Amino acid sequence: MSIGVPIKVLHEAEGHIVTCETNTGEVYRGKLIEAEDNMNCQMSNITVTYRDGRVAQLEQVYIRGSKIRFLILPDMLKNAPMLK
Amino acid sequence: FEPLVRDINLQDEDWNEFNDINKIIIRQPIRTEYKIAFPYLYNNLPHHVHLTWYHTPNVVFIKTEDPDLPAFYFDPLINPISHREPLPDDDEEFELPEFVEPFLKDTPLYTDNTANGIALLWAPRPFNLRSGRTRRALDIPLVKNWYREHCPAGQPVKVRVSYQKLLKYYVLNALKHRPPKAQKKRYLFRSFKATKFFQSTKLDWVEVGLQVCRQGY
Amino acid sequence: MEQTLPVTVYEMDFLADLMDNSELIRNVTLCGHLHHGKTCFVDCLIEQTHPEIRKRYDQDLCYTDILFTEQERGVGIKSTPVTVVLPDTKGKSYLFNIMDTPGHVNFSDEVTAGLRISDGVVLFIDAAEGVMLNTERLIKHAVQERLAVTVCINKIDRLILELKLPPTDAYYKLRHIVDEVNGLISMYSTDENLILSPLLGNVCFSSSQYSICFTLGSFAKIYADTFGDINYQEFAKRLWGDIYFNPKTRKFTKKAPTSSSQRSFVEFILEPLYKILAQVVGDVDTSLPRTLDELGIHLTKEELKLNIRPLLRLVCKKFFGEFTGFVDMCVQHIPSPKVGAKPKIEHTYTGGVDSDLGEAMSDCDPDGPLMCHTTKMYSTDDGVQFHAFGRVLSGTIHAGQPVKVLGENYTLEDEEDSQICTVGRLWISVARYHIEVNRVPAGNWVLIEGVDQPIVKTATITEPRGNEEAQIFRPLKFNTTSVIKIAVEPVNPSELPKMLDGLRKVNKSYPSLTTKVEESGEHVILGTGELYLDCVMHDLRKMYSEIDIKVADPVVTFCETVVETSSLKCFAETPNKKNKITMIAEPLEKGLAEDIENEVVQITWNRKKLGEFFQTKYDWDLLAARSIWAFGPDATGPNILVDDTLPSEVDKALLGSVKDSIVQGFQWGTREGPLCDELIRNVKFKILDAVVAQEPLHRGGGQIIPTARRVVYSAFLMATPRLMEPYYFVEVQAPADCVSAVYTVLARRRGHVTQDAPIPGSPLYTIKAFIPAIDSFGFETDLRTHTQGQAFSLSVFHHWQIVPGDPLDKSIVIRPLEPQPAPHLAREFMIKTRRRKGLSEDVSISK
Amino acid sequence: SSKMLQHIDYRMRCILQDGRIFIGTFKAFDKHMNLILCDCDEFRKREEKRVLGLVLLRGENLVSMTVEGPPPK
Amino acid sequence: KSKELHAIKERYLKFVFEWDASEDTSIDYNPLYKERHQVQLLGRGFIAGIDLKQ
Amino acid sequence: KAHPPELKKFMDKKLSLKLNGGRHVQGILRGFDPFMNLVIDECVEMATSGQQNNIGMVVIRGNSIIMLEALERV
Ligand SMILES: Nc1nc2c(ncn2[C@@H]2O[C@H](COP(=O)(O)OP(=O)(O)OP(=O)(O)O)[C@@H](O)[C@H]2O)c(=O)[nH]1
Repeated sequence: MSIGVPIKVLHEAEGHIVTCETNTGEVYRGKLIEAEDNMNCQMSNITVTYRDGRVAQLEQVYIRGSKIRFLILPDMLKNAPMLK
Repeated sequence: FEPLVRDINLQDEDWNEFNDINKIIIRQPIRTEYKIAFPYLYNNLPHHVHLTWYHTPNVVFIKTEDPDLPAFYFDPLINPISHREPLPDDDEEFELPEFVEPFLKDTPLYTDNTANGIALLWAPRPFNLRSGRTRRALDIPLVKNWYREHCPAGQPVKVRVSYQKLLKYYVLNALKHRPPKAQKKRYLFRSFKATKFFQSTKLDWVEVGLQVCRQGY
Repeated sequence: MEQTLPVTVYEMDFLADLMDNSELIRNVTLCGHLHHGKTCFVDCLIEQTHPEIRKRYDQDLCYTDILFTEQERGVGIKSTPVTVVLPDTKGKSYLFNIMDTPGHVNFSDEVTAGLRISDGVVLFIDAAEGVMLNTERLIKHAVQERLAVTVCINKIDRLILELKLPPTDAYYKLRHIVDEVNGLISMYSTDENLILSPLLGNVCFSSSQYSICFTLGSFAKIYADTFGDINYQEFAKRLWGDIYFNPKTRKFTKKAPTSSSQRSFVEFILEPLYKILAQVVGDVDTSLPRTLDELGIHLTKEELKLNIRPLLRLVCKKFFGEFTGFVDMCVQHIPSPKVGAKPKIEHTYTGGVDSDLGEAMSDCDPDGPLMCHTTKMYSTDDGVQFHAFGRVLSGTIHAGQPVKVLGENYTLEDEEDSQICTVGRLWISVARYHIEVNRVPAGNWVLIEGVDQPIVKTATITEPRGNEEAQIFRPLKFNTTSVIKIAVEPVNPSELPKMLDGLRKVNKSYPSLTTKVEESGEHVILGTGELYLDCVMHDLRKMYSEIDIKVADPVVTFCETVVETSSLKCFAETPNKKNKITMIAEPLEKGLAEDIENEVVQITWNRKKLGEFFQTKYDWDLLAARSIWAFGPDATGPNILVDDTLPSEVDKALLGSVKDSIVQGFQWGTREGPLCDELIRNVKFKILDAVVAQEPLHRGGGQIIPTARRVVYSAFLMATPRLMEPYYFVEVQAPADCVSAVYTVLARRRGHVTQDAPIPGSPLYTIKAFIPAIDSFGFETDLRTHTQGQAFSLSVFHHWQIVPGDPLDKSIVIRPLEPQPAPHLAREFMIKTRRRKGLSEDVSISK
Repeated sequence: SSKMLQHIDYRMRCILQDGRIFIGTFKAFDKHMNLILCDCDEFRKREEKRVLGLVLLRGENLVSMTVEGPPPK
Repeated sequence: KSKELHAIKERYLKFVFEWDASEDTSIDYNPLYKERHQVQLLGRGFIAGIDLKQ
Repeated sequence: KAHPPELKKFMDKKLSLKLNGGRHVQGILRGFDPFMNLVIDECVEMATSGQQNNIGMVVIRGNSIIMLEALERV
């Protein structure tokens, strides 16, 4: 009644591998450490692909939640009890 | 009781290199209670040994004495507690919102029927209940929990023998108990009332006793 | 998968996918004193993760005391593993591997078996009883095994319903329990980072009977869910200690506003709980629906008709919900297998963390070499085949995968103990039903089938054709020593092989069971106490071997020692009459034997550290301090061998040729002992002259070893030999009135009372006393019968003490069936033990 | 809001602000209209399909959605 | 002491309306099994039947 | 209800902060708010021209913050 299911699913994703696509077209794939009720994601070991396609490595990343377009979650979360 | 089954006897086992009484250190005799408490250690050939219920945590219940004391009160029977932390600073800006108080703040801690309501937790059955099914008058033994206690020291020998004899039949009943057989409900008195030979009324018990006496005569 | 299983709140696919992520797994063992609530917790959690499996209204479904004797005795006997997926306060889910351990002091071996494969400990403490004997013993054992320690103060309802303490005094009782635990931890550990306090989330408060379990954070979250605008994490930091709430300023201060102001814990946590319980148990008809309305709980009509205890359980379950505080505790303060792998390898792996295989194991990488350690063996109800149980520290085990099983004697040079076996099936162990799986990655607990044949107690399962330099994990180091000894013999001698097979099976089951065959063809079982041996024999007669077995009288194991220095310097020569050794025996300094056994000193140290230790600790000169050759029958035996041979008198280079043999002779001699074939304890052996034959064809091998053993025996026999009893430490809880009765019971069995003291906040007393182990059979029954069941005692082995008499004195005449006076107890203990062993009737004191 | 609990589990294509098309199984939604789509594929324009999986998109970039396939078995 | 040793040695080597007293048990030698400590119940619980004032 | 974003692990930490209009900013964090508006000590501009320009005490609106990276190890 207060906090939506997708935010709960994102909470479940902590500790797995996640790929993050911000409005600047930058793709961040790495281990999601923490997440809040907002999409503020603290995520680590980033393989980052820019718009041109350049790939870099960046060990610590904190993304503002307002600036996420979409988040791709691991498929085992499809079996989360919260997705039933 | 009497021997359950005829078997070997304490005078029937010959001396062996096992059970030789010259190899045995005696400090305290192996009483029968020791053999009941650990039936598989202090005993040879244990059969039909029902393992006894081990210790139950001691119920430290402080029975109240005066109803003019608080229900939650440090009774003198309770041994005193001898007096003697990353807490945040007072200046830390944490404030509890205006409309936040402990959950039950208007509800009094204890009512006038709180001490009595706790004492009902440890009452013997059926006084620990608040609902149940009625029993027949003859199915309620009022002294069954009297002779299940220890034999009272100092009473004459007849009283103690009576205690033990009552316990014997109690144990036999509990042991020889058989499941009630499945059947089809057939009631004699309903059958009697169905026929035209019987009729119903409502009489004093003494009058019916006199009628039954005369009828039997 | 594909197994019919009880329906869960989660789904087993999620459980299987959690096992791969080693950061969401928590390997936890539940331990505590006897009957301190460790088992409801498991069902108190199984129920919350199993909608259909509920506890009976009038009877608690133990669900982990799955055994027969466990169900009748109501005493935890064997560890039962439980693997459940538990949600967190924040809604996240973790996979929990929980080890439910028995709380009886006799079954500590099961606790050590659980501790080996666990990364953290949840210590359960009764709120009314407090810190009892086994709580201290398990704290010591857990902080010694380098495990994260957390505390769950169970049975807090006893403070409310039984003792009826005022909320402030309940707070004092809880703070006192926490302080006692903190003091014990600081006593047994040097580093400070194991401070236990509910402010840090280390301590939880619970009442498993009534489905109550909360930390400070979880209760603050209840507040936040009711009143949205509060931040529960910062709220929780003000809910303990001498911090008071000021309702006028709406701020928490360290000073009480005016007077009659209650601490934050009382005002916000203890008082609401007191009021809930009081309303339910006193005003269920009058004013319960209104308070239930206030808390937001709505109970249906047939639900309000329940008896008081089920109604209280239901109300508290509605109010609190799931056990999120416990999961918060175990997630924040118990390392994941990935993080906790390094201390585990550092402590329990023989190769050390520095080893190449040690590194791959410390990574806890599930694509590395297989390294599975098994510590428990569970027998199927048929009693024929066993299933090994242990955690996969590295690699990944598969069903049907051939494996190489290493025993306890397997070394990198003696590779004969290893044996190839084929894994049959793998079960994710839950308390009652096994969930069969196809593979188990690193960091998880697995029940293995097919590797039970070549293992006795523990094993290390690796991969064949790889992992050539794979050593083993250290065998379990137990808390106690098996002392109580009984002999077994089949009624019909024809079926002896059946009893031998049953003995092997029980040796597999009980981790600390020691079954040996004495020289006289007598089969002997060593146990910790009466209940331990009772259940061992119950299993032996009924489960594994279906034959009838006779049981001898219980007896203890003795030890042999000296009390002065040897009168005449003994000597013994080889049959070649060329090599001659001269030795003397003297008693060790007070408190040195305990230092040796407890690994305070090790012969693996360089001679410099050994010498400096002995110099600074026991007034040894450098010559003798560096002169140590061996350390008793084992590497840590309570005896010492010292060479006093002068460099001028004997050439030290030639003495080095026979050092390696004199050490073995002394070790074997101390292993056997001359008096009654018992261990020698607290004896210092000094070599005075070792004449060595120059020709190596005369010395070495089977010529010098027996000479060394004989000279050890003879040197021991000159200095007055004495026997040693094992002494038990008994803690008794009893009311004030029965304390005198406890004294009376103890006085009859050579008991010596050390201290009696009240239990703070409880109407009972604790009597701590010392009793000889042999004068202890039936002591528990005597105490519980003389006191009409109101006094209960747990006994545990403490130390070794000298029997009053002198074993070598033929003047004493002993009758066959009478208790002996103390002045000559040692003579009886010596000759009767000799007769039991089958030796001669008396020793032959000579040179 | 029953107008979208009716659409759950249905294979849904959602139009993005940048013109991106996301076809997948509608699982969950919230007040901010963040969508949970499982076994989701993205269609971009040159025709090409990139299989992604479980996508949690923020409500910011979501524009328009439409049922494309019946719920699977 | 003497009964102690005797017990050790033993172990290791008509319409009768009233019960015969020979059937009695609890004729024991150990003083702990004769003079049993009586439960006091914190001085607040009492045994059923017997007069309270006693 | 506006919970403060978790940047305490990034406290006192040298950080690189990219912007809306392809801008990028470097410095060490000194505090935040529930709107994550971010204060930077020893701030360095280093615009896309390639030249690093240092300012010092600066405070940024969180609405233009794209992504926060801790250059130094946290
Ligand atoms: N008053 C009270 N009694 C409880 C509570 N939890 C359990 N008990 C009871 O206390 C006893 C403890 O039994 P268990 O919980 O099975 O014991 P354990 O802690 O597993 O310990 P072991 O017997 O060594 O296995 C039982 O009678 C329980 O029903 C509680 O919260 N309050």
